[PDB]
Amino acid sequence: DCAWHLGELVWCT
Amino acid sequence: GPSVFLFPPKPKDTLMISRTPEVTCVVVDVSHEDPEVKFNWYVDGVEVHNAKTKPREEQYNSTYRVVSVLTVLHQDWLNGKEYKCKVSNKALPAPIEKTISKAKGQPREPQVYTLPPSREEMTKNQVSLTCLVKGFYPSDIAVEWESNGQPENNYKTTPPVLDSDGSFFLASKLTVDKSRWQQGNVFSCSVMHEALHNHYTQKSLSLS
Amino acid sequence: GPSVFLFPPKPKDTLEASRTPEVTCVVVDVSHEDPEVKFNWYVDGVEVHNAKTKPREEQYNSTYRVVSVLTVLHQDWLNGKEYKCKVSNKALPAPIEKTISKAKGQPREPQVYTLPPSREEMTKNQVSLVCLVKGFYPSDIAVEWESNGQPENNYKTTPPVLDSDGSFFLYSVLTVDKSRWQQGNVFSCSVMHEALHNAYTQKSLSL
Ligand SMILES: *[C@@H]1O[C@H](CO[C@@H]2O[C@@H](C)[C@@H](O)[C@@H](O)[C@@H]2O)[C@@H](O[C@@H]2O[C@H](CO)[C@@H](O[C@@H]3O[C@H](CO[C@H]4O[C@H](CO)[C@@H](O)[C@H](O)[C@@H]4O[C@@H]4O[C@H](CO)[C@@H](O[C@@H]5O[C@H](CO)[C@H](O)[C@H](O)[C@H]5O)[C@H](O)[C@H]4NC(C)=O)[C@@H](O)[C@H](O[C@H]4O[C@H](CO)[C@@H](O)[C@H](O)[C@@H]4O)[C@@H]3O)[C@H](O)[C@H]2NC(C)=O)[C@H](O)[C@H]1NC(C)=O
Ligand SMILES: *[C@@H]1O[C@H](CO[C@@H]2O[C@@H](C)[C@@H](O)[C@@H](O)[C@@H]2O)[C@@H](O[C@@H]2O[C@H](CO)[C@@H](O[C@@H]3O[C@H](CO[C@H]4O[C@H](CO)[C@@H](O)[C@H](O)[C@@H]4O[C@@H]4O[C@H](CO)[C@@H](O[C@@H]5O[C@H](CO)[C@H](O)[C@H](O)[C@H]5O)[C@H](O)[C@H]4NC(C)=O)[C@@H](O)[C@H](O[C@H]4O[C@H](CO)[C@@H](O)[C@H](O)[C@@H]4O)[C@@H]3O)[C@H](O)[C@H]2NC(C)=O)[C@H](O)[C@H]1NC(C)=O
Repeated sequence: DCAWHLGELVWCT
Repeated sequence: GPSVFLFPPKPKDTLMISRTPEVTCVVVDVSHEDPEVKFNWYVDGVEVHNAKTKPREEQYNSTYRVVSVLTVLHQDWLNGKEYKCKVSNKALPAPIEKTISKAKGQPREPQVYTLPPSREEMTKNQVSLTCLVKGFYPSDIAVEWESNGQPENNYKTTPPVLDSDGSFFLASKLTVDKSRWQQGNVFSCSVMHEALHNHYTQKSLSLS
Repeated sequence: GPSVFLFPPKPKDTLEASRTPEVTCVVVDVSHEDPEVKFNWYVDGVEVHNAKTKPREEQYNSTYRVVSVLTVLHQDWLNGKEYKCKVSNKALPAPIEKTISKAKGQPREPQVYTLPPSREEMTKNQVSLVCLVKGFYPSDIAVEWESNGQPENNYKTTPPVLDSDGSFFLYSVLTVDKSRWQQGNVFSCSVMHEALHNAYTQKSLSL
């Protein structure tokens, strides 16, 4: 799973 | 003589895989007579070679400012590696060394809690939405607000405060027109921190 | 040469009739060969003679620390009077002057709002009770907590933050055992500020 912030990629585990 | 200042990456840059974190060795008071500066870089004692020098900048006070930038990996920084910049210049009896790194200590996950306005604020033209972020270590963090995918920019955030259990807390206050709060609009607190799942959590808040 | 620092009185001291507010003039790096420091105080350019010198104090880094303390009146400080400390010493080419006073600009009354713990916090051992203090100027303030006449000490308060309307705000957070909150106890947030009625207000919070 992945986190996004205002469209931009944050991090994925 | 010349003096050195060494700065960490921006929290956001170390936390967002799509951004590029860098450490910055800034050398001020560089003389016109001897402007040549040599930089050595070390990551945990081991020398690296991928540093790049930014263009020289002449200052209003007759000195040069020379700046060397070292790109770093996210996880090296987050794993707490130490970055040393060594500066040599003719007008300097001996080279100057400076070391920086993440704050030492086990990282703790921030607890993120959104809080509606007081019933007492409801008289006023504008209302306060509060994001309480407590129990995080180290103090490196980013807090932003949004609504319907769009950044809400009318907020302010306290600097991190050291708590009695050794972690940090802060609060972020977003001020909206009361009418927008009444209109059922959902607001979101975005928190970025190393010890969160995927470096990111979001907490929402709307008229109850 | 010596260096000088001039400190304002404590917010609480200026705001409580019973306490005694003072301006403090500190001289550091006073030499062993010339320890004598002359102080001259002025209040709005008018020299006053009621300052009292503190005991001279050895710093053990080759220098003395010499302090002069001038008591001030509540209203004088609040009405924005300016305080000047002039320091003279043999190791100064020229006397050093410092001036301090209240921050300038129309005082604004703080809005005090108390915020209950989040439903999500209610699973933890302890909960956070929040006191949002906004809309105030100047930033000179004090915040305290209590319950049933007794002081609750387990809190932290952020420093004042400048807001987009030129006023200041802060948050104070009291952490209590969940049980104490659950069982219906009243907790109170006490705020002192020159622009409050009677320089004081209190807001309360309970389940
Ligand atoms: C001749 O003039 C020069 C330059 O002066 C400038 O212009 C003149 C006309 C005046 O207006 C000056 O006021 C101007 O600054 C003088 O150079 C100055 O010397 C000072 C000391 O000698 C030095 O003070 C130290 O500042 C530290 C903080 O510096 C910050 O913030 C200031 C302003 O707050 C800013 O101007 C600085 O450039 C610096 O900014 C940071 O830079 C870094 C690196 O670029 C940024 O980090 C990077 O950011 C990028 C993105 O851009 C990316 O994200 C990277 O990942 C990241 O690495 C960072 O974001 C910037 N931050 C900000 C807020 O802007 C203090 O911390 C430090 O204090 C420490 O040490 C002290 C002892 O000296 C202690 O007291 C203290 O406790 C601390 O430990 C210093 O005070 C000035 O910064 C410096 N100015 C510049 C521009 O270099 C020079 O002195 C003078 N010479 C003579 C002979 O008169
Ligand atoms: C020899 O040593 C001395 C003493 O140092 C101590 O001992 C040595 C051996 C070491 O162990 C040190 O670590 C010890 O501190 C050295 O003296 C120091 O010199 C510094 C600069 O030369 C000077 O820096 C300036 O500090 C200002 C803030 O000082 C505050 O806070 C510090 C701690 O943060 C504290 O130590 C100071 O005493 C002072 O504390 C305040 O005292 C006032 C007055 O008493 C209090 O106000 C009163 O409170 C009472 C209640 O008790 C009452 O209510 C009154 O009404 C009220 O007025 C106040 O509450 C105290 N505050 C706090 C937080 O505790 C800075 O503001 C200043 O910065 C400004 O200027 C800079 C440029 O110079 C700017 O960069 C900056 O941005 C600012 O504009 C300076 O940083 C140290 O204070 C000073 N320390 C002491 C104890 O005097 C000496 O240098 C050394 N000599 C040599 C040759 O090495």
